[PDB]
Amino acid sequence: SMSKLEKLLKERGPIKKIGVLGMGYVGIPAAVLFADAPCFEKVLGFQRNSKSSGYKIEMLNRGESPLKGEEPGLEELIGKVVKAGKFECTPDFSRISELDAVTLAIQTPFANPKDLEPDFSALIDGIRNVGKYLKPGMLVVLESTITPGTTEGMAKQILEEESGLKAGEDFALAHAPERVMVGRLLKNIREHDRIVGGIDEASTKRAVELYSPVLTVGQVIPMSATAAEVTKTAENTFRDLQIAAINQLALYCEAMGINVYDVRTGVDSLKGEGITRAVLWPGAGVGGHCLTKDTYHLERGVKIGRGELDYPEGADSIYVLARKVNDFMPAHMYNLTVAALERLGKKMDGSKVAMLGWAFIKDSDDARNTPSEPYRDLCLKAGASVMVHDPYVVNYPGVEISDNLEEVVRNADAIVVLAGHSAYSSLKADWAKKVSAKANPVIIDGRNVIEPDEFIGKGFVYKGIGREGHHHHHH
Amino acid sequence: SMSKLEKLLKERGPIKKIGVLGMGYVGIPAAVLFADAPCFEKVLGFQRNSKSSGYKIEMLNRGESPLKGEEPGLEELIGKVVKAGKFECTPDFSRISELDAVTLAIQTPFANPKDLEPDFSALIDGIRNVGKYLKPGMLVVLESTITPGTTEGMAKQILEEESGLKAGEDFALAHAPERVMVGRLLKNIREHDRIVGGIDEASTKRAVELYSPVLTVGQVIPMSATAAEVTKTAENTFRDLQIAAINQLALYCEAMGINVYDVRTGVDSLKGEGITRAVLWPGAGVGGHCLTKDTYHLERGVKIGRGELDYPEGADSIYVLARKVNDFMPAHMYNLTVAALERLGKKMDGSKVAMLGWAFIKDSDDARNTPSEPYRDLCLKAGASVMVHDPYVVNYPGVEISDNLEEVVRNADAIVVLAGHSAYSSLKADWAKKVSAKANPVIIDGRNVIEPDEFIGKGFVYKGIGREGHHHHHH
Repeated sequence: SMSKLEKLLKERGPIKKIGVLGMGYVGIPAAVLFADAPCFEKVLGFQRNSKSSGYKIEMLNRGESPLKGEEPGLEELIGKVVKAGKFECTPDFSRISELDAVTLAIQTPFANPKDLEPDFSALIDGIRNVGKYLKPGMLVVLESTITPGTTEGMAKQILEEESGLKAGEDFALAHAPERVMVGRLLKNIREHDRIVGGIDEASTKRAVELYSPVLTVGQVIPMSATAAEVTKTAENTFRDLQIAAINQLALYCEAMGINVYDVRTGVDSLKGEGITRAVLWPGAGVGGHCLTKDTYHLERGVKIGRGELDYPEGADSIYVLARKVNDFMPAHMYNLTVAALERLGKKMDGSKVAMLGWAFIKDSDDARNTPSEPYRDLCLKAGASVMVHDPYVVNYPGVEISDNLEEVVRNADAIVVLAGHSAYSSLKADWAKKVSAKANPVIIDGRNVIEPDEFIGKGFVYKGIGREGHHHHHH
Repeated sequence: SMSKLEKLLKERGPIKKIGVLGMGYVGIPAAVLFADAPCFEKVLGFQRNSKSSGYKIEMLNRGESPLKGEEPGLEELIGKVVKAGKFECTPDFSRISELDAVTLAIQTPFANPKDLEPDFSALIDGIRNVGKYLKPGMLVVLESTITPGTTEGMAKQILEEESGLKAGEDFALAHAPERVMVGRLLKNIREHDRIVGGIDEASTKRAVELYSPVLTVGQVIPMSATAAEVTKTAENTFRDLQIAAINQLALYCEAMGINVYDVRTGVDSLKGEGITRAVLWPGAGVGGHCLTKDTYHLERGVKIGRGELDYPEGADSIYVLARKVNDFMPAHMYNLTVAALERLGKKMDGSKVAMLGWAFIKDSDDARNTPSEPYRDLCLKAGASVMVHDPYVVNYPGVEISDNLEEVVRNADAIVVLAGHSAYSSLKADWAKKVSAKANPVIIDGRNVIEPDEFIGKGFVYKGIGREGHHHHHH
């Protein structure tokens, strides 16, 4: 026998009419990709006539991207689709009642780099609106990043509050997280696998049907709604633990006086699917939101659903431990620099520190949740002047970034490399010795961009993360 | 500006006469690979008349090997090298004196009762013999698997006490471990990159020369001796950690009623390199020597030297807590089997358990530290009777294992799978149901070989590591 949802869905036929709420970095390529598909009729992108965002309706309704910025193929694609009557931007949210599938791709901000919980108000709004206008036989996919259990929890509860209908009876609900990078938007979508999880089999197939058409090389990875949200968190939690594994090897190697890079490359010689080890690079910390928060969401997720967990006792989980080792890396950089100044008898209080790197990703502009900030704070509290350099980061809240190397390195007692920028990989000992003066300048390298022998030979007191065996060198 | 050792070395010239001590599974291929390398002149292999092993002298000198057929080039390699007069086995250790380099490739087997350190007695006997006949400018290489700190610690003390000369001044000292397996000896040594670590740069470079000519495809990875020793522990540690990682996610997935394998395939859709999370497979536990013991070696290792470890306050080494996750899995298997009997109103006591699988690798004959042992022990204490099956493992000490599945499974309350043997992947629901007799027989899967729906539909009560969402199945 067929269940109630299955009847309704086969009774709808296929998906012809798609709606995308959230006209930002992620919902625009989505809506437009949906619309560029042969087998779909219209897609409606929903955007309220805000004084902040109303201009998106007119920019988009004419084939133009409201964003920053160039994003290869994007402007072009929107144009392609606006012309054919297959894409329209609207503030009329009561449309939605006319759709087969509705998707929510609303940005999920964060107040301050305020620890764990992003702000969801914009998203919950989208969901209320969906619920207000939701009809039986509709497919609703949450595409925003959400914390495990949101689909089966609140998202379901408000969607059912608003409509009087039941998820998995009157309508389908799924989650399809969008793993995506600005710059490579359209084709990352196109080219890699999409995770798709409904609250039931009926909902996951209805979604497979949504996402299949947009893919050229990517496949859909079908699963449950919760399994999908946990996949987002787990992918970050695991990369985090990989980083914390080598950071810890780095610390172990320093105490043993050996080079972590040689141990790393020995480990790395083990190749093969299910064999590798997949060893990452050690460094001066971990920045971003995902890598620094997703284990807490996975752990909160275990807690919120009150399923029965057995685990060794009541302690910390390796993931939490990974968070803490990774979090310690800035203070470790600092102990290194204090140690380096000590070899000369030089304090900190009233030292100049030239910090090289605010962003934490090589040749990039995001300093969000930067390991550089906890480091700056330790230097400032201990009594040092600090000047900061980064050739990409433009304007950061209440901290001065100079683009002028040299202005930054002038009179510096210590030069501290926190970001693996290309510019720092071309930093020559000669120049740094001559612009900082001093007589023994200190250089602390947290990103494997300094060749130690060049600097040591130049009068520098060198330290490097995980370095032998370099750190107790003669000057 | 040349060092003393460097001079002796340039004055001795290129390596021409090589010695291998340890005519065992590894030292015979090694010695015999060296002797085949044009560029080397003559290799000596060193054997006592250990009544028991005395014979190898004469066997080898006719051109023959030991037990079980190897890389069926081994005997032909010996024949070739012996015929060309480039290899000879001798009981006369005094001839170490005649050599440019000597290698210690002595089985470091034990044990016998296992853990925590190997039985180095034969190894240390060899080093003594080496020390005893050591001459200035010779190179000594540890090829046997050792623990961090052995080369710079006891290996050199013995070498130094016996000879009365100094390592890194009078003679060169290195560590070149191999990862090798029987049946694959010749190509492992040739195609596997070879970690070679000297106690100083001079010994490293001398040792690279010893090993470059037998590599064909493999490459030499040069580092410090101590870094070499750490490399092998780090490879097991990092693997052990990847296992504790998924095992852990499996516990979390159980709590959330979701499938670990969907999470895992989701995660694994991120493709490397430097990107892959290289996700392994969760299970009933970790066995072996290396994987279970190495991280205790790193731990001790971090503390043997002069050097301060900077680590966050309170702590727990990530690796130490990997060992505990993985040590827990037998107890987790046990809780799942108890839980499955609860569903029926049965208790471990008085119930019969059929252990399918005593080895821990899919189709292996070895149960060195089987996670099946602590599991078997939990059942026996709770008052259950136990029958153990395994197609391969014969003669476990003080523990009786059986060939025939039927007798093991007949009348059993719980069927519990701990090795992924192929026999268990072919296990069909009907058969286990009837042989167990029962009505609602219990099957618990530690190795992802049992298809849940087949067994659930046939009346079973099912549990598998990290299984949804199959474990709360109506039966």
